Amino acid sequence: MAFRKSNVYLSLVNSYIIDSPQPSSINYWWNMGSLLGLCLVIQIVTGIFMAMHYS
Amino acid sequence: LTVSARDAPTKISTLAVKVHGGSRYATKDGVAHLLNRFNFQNTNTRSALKLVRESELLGGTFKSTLDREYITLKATFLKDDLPYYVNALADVLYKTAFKPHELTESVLPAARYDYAVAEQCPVKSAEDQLYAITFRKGLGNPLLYDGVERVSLQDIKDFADKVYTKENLEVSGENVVEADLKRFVDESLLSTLPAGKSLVSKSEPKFFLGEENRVRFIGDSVAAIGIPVNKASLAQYEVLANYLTSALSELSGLISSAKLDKFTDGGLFTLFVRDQDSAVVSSNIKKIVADLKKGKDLSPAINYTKLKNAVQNESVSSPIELNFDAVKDFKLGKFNYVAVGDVSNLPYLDEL
Amino acid sequence: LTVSARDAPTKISTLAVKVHGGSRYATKDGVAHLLNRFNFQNTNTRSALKLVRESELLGGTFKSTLDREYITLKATFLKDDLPYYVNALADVLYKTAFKPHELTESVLPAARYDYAVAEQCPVKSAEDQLYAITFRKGLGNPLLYDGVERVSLQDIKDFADKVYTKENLEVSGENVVEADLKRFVDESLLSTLPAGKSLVSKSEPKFFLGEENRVRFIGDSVAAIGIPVNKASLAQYEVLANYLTSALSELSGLISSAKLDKFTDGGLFTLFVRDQDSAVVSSNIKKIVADLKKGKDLSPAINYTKLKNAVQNESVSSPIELNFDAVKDFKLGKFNYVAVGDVSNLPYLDEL
Amino acid sequence: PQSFTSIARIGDYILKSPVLSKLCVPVANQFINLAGYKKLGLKFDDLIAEENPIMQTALRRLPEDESYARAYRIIRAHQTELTHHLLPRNEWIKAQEDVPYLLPYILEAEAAAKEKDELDNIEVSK
Amino acid sequence: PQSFTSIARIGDYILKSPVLSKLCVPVANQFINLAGYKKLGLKFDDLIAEENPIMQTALRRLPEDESYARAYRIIRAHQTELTHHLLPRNEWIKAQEDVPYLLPYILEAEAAAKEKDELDNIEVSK
Amino acid sequence: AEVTQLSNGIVVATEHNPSAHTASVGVVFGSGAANENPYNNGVSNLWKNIFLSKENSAVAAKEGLALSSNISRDFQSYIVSSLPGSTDKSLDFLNQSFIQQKANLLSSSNFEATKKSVLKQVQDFEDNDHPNRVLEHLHSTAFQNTPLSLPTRGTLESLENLVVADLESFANNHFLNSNAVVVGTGNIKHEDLVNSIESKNLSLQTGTKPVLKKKAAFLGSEVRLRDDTLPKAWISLAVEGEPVNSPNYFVAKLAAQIFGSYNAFEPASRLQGIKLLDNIQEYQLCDNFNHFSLSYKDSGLWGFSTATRNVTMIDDLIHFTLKQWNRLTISVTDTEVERAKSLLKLQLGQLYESGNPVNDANLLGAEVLIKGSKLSLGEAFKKIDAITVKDVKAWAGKRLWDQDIAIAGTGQIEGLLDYMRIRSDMSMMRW
Ligand code: HEM
Ligand SMILES: COc1c(O)c(C)c(C/C=C(\C)CC/C=C(\C)CC/C=C(\C)CC/C=C(\C)CC/C=C(\C)CCC=C(C)C)c(O)c1OC
Repeated sequence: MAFRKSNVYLSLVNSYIIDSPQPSSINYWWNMGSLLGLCLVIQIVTGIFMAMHYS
Repeated sequence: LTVSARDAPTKISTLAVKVHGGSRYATKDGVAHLLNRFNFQNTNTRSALKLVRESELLGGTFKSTLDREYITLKATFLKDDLPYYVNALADVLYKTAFKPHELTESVLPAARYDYAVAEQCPVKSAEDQLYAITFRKGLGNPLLYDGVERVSLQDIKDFADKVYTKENLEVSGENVVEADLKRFVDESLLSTLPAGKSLVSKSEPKFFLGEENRVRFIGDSVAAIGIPVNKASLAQYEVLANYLTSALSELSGLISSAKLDKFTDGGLFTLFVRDQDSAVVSSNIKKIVADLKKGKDLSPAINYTKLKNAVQNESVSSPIELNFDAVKDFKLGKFNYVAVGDVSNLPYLDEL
Repeated sequence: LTVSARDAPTKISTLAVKVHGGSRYATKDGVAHLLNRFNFQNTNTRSALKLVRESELLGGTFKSTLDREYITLKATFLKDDLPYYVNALADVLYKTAFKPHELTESVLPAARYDYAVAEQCPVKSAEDQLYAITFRKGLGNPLLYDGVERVSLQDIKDFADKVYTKENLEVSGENVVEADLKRFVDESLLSTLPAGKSLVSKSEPKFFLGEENRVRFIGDSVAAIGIPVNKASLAQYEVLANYLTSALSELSGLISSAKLDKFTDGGLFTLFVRDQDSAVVSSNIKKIVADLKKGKDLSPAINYTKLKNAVQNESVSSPIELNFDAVKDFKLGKFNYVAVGDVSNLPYLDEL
Repeated sequence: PQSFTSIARIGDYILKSPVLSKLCVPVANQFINLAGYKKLGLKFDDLIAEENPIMQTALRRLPEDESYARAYRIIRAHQTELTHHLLPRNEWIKAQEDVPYLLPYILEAEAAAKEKDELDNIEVSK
Repeated sequence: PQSFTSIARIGDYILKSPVLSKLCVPVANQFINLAGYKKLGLKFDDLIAEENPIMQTALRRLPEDESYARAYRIIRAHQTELTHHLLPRNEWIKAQEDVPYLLPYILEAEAAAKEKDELDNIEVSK
Repeated sequence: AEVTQLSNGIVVATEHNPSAHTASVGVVFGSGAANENPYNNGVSNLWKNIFLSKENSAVAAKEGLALSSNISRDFQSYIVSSLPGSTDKSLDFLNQSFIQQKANLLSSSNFEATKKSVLKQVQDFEDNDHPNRVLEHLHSTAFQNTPLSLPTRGTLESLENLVVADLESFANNHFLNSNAVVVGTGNIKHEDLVNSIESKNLSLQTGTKPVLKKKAAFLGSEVRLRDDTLPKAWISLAVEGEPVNSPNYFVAKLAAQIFGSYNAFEPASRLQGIKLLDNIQEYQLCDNFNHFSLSYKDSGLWGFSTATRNVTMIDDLIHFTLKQWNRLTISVTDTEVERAKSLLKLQLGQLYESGNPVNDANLLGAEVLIKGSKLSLGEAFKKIDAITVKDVKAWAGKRLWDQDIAIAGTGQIEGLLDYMRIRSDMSMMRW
């Protein structure tokens, strides 16, 4: 088998982001959870960086 | 549409619907097997789940049995409930749903498994080899299904229309009261069954003698003979098999199996010598075929044989009872042969 | 320890080591099959990986072939390298490692698969049925292994000591220079091989006639005959099979297969009629057996038959060449029979 | 999970009453048009949600070539749906086609289930 | 992963030299005692770490009843080890027993591997 | 001794073998199943099968003749085989069949018994011969709407639409002399045939050329015949290969040679010195494969073909393989190349030097048509060996790396992935 499938870590990466079998027909509505994870990451980065100067 | 019932002061009543549609009457290879294994399925008004469910609550169970001659739709219950299981068997005979799915998910499956336990017993492997080379297309039919001949669901249904007829069945009964049976039999769908005609063979069957066939098998090694005995030769091979299987015949420990079947127009005397060693088959068949041809006074086993056929019979329907006392000597004339297991190291007929 | 080699101005040399240890010479059921499939394994000084690895680099390949008579250890290469593959074949014959593991992981496996493709071709299923009922224990041996007889690794080794002898092989060669072969043959381990004796049969084989056996098979339906022809009857059935397989015989489109084998002391004339429909077997065998007994003037196919045996032969070792011109008429006297597929709906010999 | 056995009850009733039937069916007809679905080659029995046992008793049971049929439509559906289009007008399932091919089995199985439910909790009076 | 083929080289040499052999083996003997392991029914070939291909070529190959043997010891080991005890003195593997039952195959396989390694990178001079 | 080639109107070619027991004569029409059209497909395989219908084959069966026939894509052949002495017995029976007789084989009882058997023929093929079926469709999609696409044995569609008026429509256009070559193989001389040929008069439709079509072309595409009822999965894949008489004809056959051909059952196969094999075998990713560089007059197909009972892991199968193919451009071992050159030769041999005249015919007939002459084995080998690694690293560098592919298949190919995956594995990420 391929490495990304075999590795303990990259297998998740593959199976949730690379090799995941999606319905062929889904539209831009479904792009929301993706864009959801992106905000949560924007929240956490900028938050921490700000906390460094917050009282 | 015969009807008997031997009453008694017991707790467990029984029943049956002895039909004439075993292998011998099979349209295609093992269509009885698909029909034996379609019984007590869903009727058109009763569900096999409900049939099973209710039965336990009343305390009784059903069982479709197959053999070369019968498809005995027996039941078994507590006494006070006879008409239920009576109408039950009847209702199965007339109107079993015979749905496409009931086949693929319950009939064909259940059929496959029977043949599975078959392919791991060589004595039986050959007891179908006897019949199919001796009697041939008649009683020499494949007992259980094997997919070699594509029995569709249509072919299972025709065979149900065929064998399920008034002039082709025989109700039995044990611890049943005969009048009660006849009445409930008549008030049941049984009497409404298209009477048709019988298939029971009164005219004796065409047979063969000296025929041989061999099988490539992975398992124990077994060799087997087949004898087209008569309506007369019946009680002879009965006092023979019971002697060969007893402590009188010195060679009961050289034959693994030996018995005579009983039809209403024939029989078959098969002797099976089976063992792992492909030797012991050559060593206990070169002798067995000899000792018999030499001559066997079967008479000392006439006190035995009777006992071993007055305990064997418990079905209210039997063959020729009194025929025993007129036996004496035996001599093996002609015979058929099937060898199973290690073929390149098992006897041939030409040396037997 | 014969040695020939027909040179030519070509690029690809070839080779062989035609041995006498096919089925006919098999100790137990298919021990040639385990030995055919043990060749070009590891020797005691050479590894089958290295044997394969090096060969490609030199540009040549090896192939152990089995049949009823041979275990032909042929090679095939570019010319300038003959001694390599020469000593190779030799080195296999003398000292193949025959390790326990090489069996379980490469021999038994590879053996199992051959039989797999076998069990899905009924023509072959029956062509082992012919031999094993006609000739019996001799050439009527199981061609490929089948586990019914437990051939241990010991039994594979004895058979290697047996069939691998000077007086039991015949080196061949095509685009090889004969002197080069004889020299390298002599300088090879070949000459050091225990000479022993031959097993080649000059005295003709005990046969049988009128024997029949049938098989329960799921697949196409096929029926097959078997004829113990002579060292004389050779060229007769050759102009017969080539007529039956040609546009002259009107019934070439009623027979799926027909050909005659050639041994140095016999042959076998098998005709296969195969089809899905269990009918077409009853319909093209009730006729075929007739049209031949009626009489077939095989002579118009004597211009054909020669051509179809001067192209068939390409092995420098053949049987009786000039024997053709003395043929005329044919009539089917006695014969053996095997029926495969739907047995309850395929002909019997008694109606053939 | 409103039951098919239950939709049968209601929708049979309405179909029978010549009173009701004349009122309802015009609309129902108008409805199964506005749905859009026969324009994606879809028969209505295609649409029925499957992720539940009954439908998986009901598709295991559905005749072979019938399932190959379903299949092609379901893929044709997705394919087109993703092309953000509607089929060539003459590829649409026609009003006579939209037949309840599945509904017997669904009903066949529903029945069977409700029966077993009952027969698991069947009580006793002595 | 110091190689067995390599332990062979070194340990054979030492075994051969009557010089070396007399110096070393006393200690080595003293060592394979202080280990404690023959007191948990363990032969030394039991101890060899298996999670690698060679040993799995070497256990697939190891004669049946031989593996049943290994097995019992390995379980006997664990069992006892967990009882925080040593075996009944007369259950211990005895000095003649601790035989390299596995080592041929390990060597057999090591050999085979190094060969293939070579034959994968075999170059050519023209 | 070097193959003979002389023309007196009829281009007569022969090739002698002094150790042959038999010989063969026949014609090769330089127009095959790729000179046909969309709705006359299989006309060339229909012509072959009347030629072997019991009628004409019973004639030559008293005479001691055997007939051989085959249709390719660029070419089309009609061969007869017999003993070397009955060499006039061949030439005459050929003459009868192709200038004398016309409607003796073209009966309404013949032709409706051949077409009612080339219909059962092409209905066991597309029914049960998946590996070629897959292989055939591969052309259909790679060379879609272009000459090579038409399956050689023709569609069951354009094969029930064809009467005798159509067998001829192709005959009288493409069954000429200026499109044919007569061959002599096996055990006969050049001065035996070209003598017995100038012995006979007449001329059929002289001056006539056969016609032409739009030259073939290639385009990256798929076609997928999923069938989840078939126990295995068959796949064939390729790029725009190399034609016959292309500068890299041999360079490309050497590449194919490297990865080669597998059979997971024959223990011999398991040991081949093929790098790819290291991967595939771990989990048994397949039952077999094999490569190729199919060359045709106008275009070619370099790729490979595989069958597999391993359905969940096909996605690796195609992956390991197409990655290997990348090495051919960036990292092929020289010592791999030699094992190629070496093995090519052995294969290219049993091709050209088989002891069977009928093969040496089509081989000759086709080649002496396209380039005029044949090329000798020593000529071929002298080329194979010249080939460096740089030979293979610049051929893959144009032909293989990041180029459109052409997949086709059937069986359990749900696992066979999509086109933007597969195609993407033509390259590797670089800095
Ligand atoms: C789900 C993730 C988060 C959400 C929804 C969220 C929401 C908010 C909102 C609404 C405010 C007030 C913003 C304004 O009006 O100024 C705020 C402020 C703040 N947040 Fe977060 N927050 C998140 C994560 C974080 C994290 C991970 C940190 C890490 C330290 C963080 C640190 C801060 C700080 C220091 C402030 C005050 C400065 C400011 O208001 O901009 N936040 N947050
Ligand atoms: C089934 O269908 C799917 C589908 O499965 C997926 C996965 C996607 C793709 C969607 C995703 C990949 C969404 C995934 C969402 C997440 C992974 C969100 C998780 C995010 C976190 C858990 C945040 C954690 C973040 C940190 C630890 C960063 C903090 C580190 C910092 C701040 C370091 C900086 C500090 C210093 C001092 C430098 C689809 O589009 C989709 O539709 C077809």
